[PDB]
Amino acid sequence: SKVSVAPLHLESAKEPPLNTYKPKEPFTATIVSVESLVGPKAPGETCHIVIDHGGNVPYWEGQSYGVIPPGENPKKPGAPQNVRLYSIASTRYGDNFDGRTGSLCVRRAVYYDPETGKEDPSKNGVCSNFLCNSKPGDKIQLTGPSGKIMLLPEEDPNATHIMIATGTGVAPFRGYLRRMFMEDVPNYRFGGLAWLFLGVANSDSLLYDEEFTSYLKQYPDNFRYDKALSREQKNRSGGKMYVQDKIEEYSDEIFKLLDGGAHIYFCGLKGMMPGIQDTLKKVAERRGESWDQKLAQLKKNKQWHVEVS
Ligand SMILES: Cc1cc2nc3c(=O)[nH]c(=O)nc-3n(C[C@H](O)[C@H](O)[C@H](O)COP(=O)(O)OP(=O)(O)OC[C@H]3O[C@@H](n4cnc5c(N)ncnc54)[C@H](O)[C@@H]3O)c2cc1C
Ligand SMILES: NC(=O)c1ccc[n+]([C@@H]2O[C@H](COP(=O)([O-])OP(=O)(O)OC[C@H]3O[C@@H](n4cnc5c(N)ncnc54)[C@H](OP(=O)(O)O)[C@@H]3O)[C@@H](O)[C@H]2O)c1
Ligand SMILES: [Mg+2]
Repeated sequence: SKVSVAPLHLESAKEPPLNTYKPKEPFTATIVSVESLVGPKAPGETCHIVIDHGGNVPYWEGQSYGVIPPGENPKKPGAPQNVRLYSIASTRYGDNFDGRTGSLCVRRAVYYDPETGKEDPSKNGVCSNFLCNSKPGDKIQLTGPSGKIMLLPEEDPNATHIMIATGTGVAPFRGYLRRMFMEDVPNYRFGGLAWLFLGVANSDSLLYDEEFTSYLKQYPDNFRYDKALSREQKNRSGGKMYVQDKIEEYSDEIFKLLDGGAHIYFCGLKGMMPGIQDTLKKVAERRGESWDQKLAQLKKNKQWHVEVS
């Protein structure tokens, strides 16, 4: 059954925490663990980082933490590095169910020369590699939390939530789904439909697949899960199979859910949104509907939630 979480007072706040810690005085958190989430055929390493904030930096699902990697800002000598934001991949209780830790899902940004394929570590992403190189006991300068776009609307505990993720964009949805299905949260008993669409390069690049597959077996009437493996599958037009192609496979069901009030969420690569828009426009046209008018209504009704970068 559902996992006991503590402390219940994390349910008491009526507003999300925002900017509890600021860049000039970050919170010095401590790494609990770092593990790779991916197999040897993944095009790069994505890691899961558990950070002990001690209950000092609580957050709500869908928010981000800022991380200030060590060193000086290259474009401002004597200045600290700029904050990098990471969508929190844990619930407010965290992976130890105690309100003391939060987790990040971090893709290492690695530079390869486009001609020779030669790596150049000096051009690798600073914060992503800092995080995935971290070890238990290391310190992390945390800021935030921040963000409200991806807060989970809980007013209707039987709402429908359609979650579209590419890569580490799955992060907020891991938190949503743990709150919906895994944790014993007495004041939020989810009885709606949660539908996760996840796009990753191949099977080895799947993130948290065992957890999501477990929800299919535990909550078959409340959870659906579809994957787009871009380098393992092709769409009906011959392109790499992307999440928008999976959305198209369920176009009638998704449109009906949207018409019925479903929330739809997009997180991950900003480049997926033009493709999604094109697909939804095409679906709508085949149904004799205007996607522009439908999207305008979804936005007006606060059903449309996008955080991509
Ligand atoms: C709200 C929000 C949430 C986010 N959530 C997540 C998340 O959950 N997980 C996640 O992985 N990311 C997420 N990101 C992205 C994250 O904030 C960082 O931008 C990302 O990790 C890269 O930061 P970095 O410090 O590693 O790279 P940076 O050091 O900022 O470098 C940026 C890029 O430039 C490249 N680069 C550097 N120097 C050169 C050069 N000379 N020539 C060519 N290229 C170069 C690097 O390889 C890298 O790809 C999020 C972003 C936002 C805005
Ligand atoms: N809140 C936020 O804003 C937030 C949170 C988390 C992550 N992010 C961002 O989300 C991105 C996740 O990237 P990642 O490195 O984890 O993923 P990735 O491996 O680069 O891509 C994930 C999947 O998306 C596919 N993809 C590429 N272009 C696409 C398109 N135009 N439409 C649909 N799918 C497409 C990729 O396929 P191919 O590579 O095979 O084309 C891959 O299968 C990062 O840029 C990260 O910074 C943002
Ligand atoms: Mg795997």
